[PDB]
Amino acid sequence: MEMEKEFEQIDKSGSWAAIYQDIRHEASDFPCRVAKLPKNKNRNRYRDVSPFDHSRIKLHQEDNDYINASLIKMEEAQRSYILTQGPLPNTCGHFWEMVWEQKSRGVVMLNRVMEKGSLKCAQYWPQKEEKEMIFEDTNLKLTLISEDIKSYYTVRQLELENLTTQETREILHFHYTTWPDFGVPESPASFLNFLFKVRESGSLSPEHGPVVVHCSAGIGRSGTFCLADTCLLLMDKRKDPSSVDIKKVLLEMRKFRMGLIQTADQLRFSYLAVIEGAKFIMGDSSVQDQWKELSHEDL
Ligand SMILES: CC(C)(O)CCOc1ccc2cc(O)c(N3CC(=O)NS3(=O)=O)c(F)c2c1
Ligand SMILES: [Cl-]
Ligand SMILES: [Cl-]
Ligand code: NA
Repeated sequence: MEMEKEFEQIDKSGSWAAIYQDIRHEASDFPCRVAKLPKNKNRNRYRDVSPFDHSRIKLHQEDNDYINASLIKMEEAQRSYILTQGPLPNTCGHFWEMVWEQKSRGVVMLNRVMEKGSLKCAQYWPQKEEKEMIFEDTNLKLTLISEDIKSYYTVRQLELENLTTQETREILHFHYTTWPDFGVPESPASFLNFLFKVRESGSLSPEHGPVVVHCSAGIGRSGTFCLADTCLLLMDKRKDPSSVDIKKVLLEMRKFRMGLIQTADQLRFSYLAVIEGAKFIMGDSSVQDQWKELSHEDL
């Protein structure tokens, strides 16, 4: 593939940092006026990570519609994602309000609550069936229904209830627990095994609202996940691996949220994941079982 040839050339010349810096230099800069309003200071986890105004998710409330969340609409791939920061103690109600209003079926969490000795995300979902969470400010209730615990990720089935109408929805929560802050997954196989677990759930399908993807800031790990998924979907459309330009796809995504993919090694890993995933897209369905084995998800 042209993607494989490009990877080989960058590796041989040792120019991942330069390629990655080129992307940062060419990336879109759009205003984030709402994110920077004084009233929204305590709704942002990081001073330097904000949603662009043009693509921010608006909460459907009159008081304050702001959440640090972006709609990434990949027009050619025909898939949308919401990328958001790890909720703060005061924005967990907003987070589930967004999930409800945007009709999302899945939440993909790529971080842990504590990383490198600091708190990176609130405990925004219940870990025990009998201890449900009630978000009084947004009139929502959230109950853990079941979970499937694997070695490096956990899938949870949640029930989200609109307390105003008593309507309920199933939310699937995919928690990747071994992807370090500013780091990469253990292998392409472990990443792809997890990505296709998300896909198989239906959470990425167009009948539902956009999947909500987050890490701590919602850009490094979240960007890597969504770049790989979109590239594999583009390749699927006409079964043509050489028709995917990873750097171009990443620049397109960065029109919708700043800073997606935060290290040169996350960019390199993205290539690895797409190159390996291409084996499945191009017709070797058996490689999915191989990824499951190589991921050691039982062990
Ligand atoms: C957009 C810009 C100009 O580059 C400024 C980026 O400023 C920041 C500030 C704090 C961060 C904290 C994170 O934990 C983080 N993560 C690393 C990962 O791999 N995933 S992440 O959770 O998104 C970030 F990327 C951050 C980026
Ligand atoms: Cl740690
Ligand atoms: Cl970490
Ligand atoms: Na190869």
